[PDB]
Amino acid sequence: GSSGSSGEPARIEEEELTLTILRQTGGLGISIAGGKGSTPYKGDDEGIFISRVSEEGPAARAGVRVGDKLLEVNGVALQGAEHHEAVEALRGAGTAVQMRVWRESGPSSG
Repeated sequence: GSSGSSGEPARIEEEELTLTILRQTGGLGISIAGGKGSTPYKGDDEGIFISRVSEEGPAARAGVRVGDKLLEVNGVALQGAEHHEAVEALRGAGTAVQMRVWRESGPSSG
């Protein structure tokens, strides 16, 4: 038959993703947690991660998932940004709101 020959060890690590949310009123329907200064959401990571995802909201539609490490928002860099910074960013967005989250291709643990 055949034997183990191939190899090529591939590295695994969350990837960058971009989602588009719609704003027809007020703001979106998600929750953020972390931000420099306050406690992190995931381990020792001073990043802005999703704390909640309104089941029946605009985000849910976009395809946002709790735990997603926000990287950008409407172009704004939410990299290790303070709560305010993040919050503000969110506030700063029109109808269509683009949010760049970080996640690994597929479900992780659960």
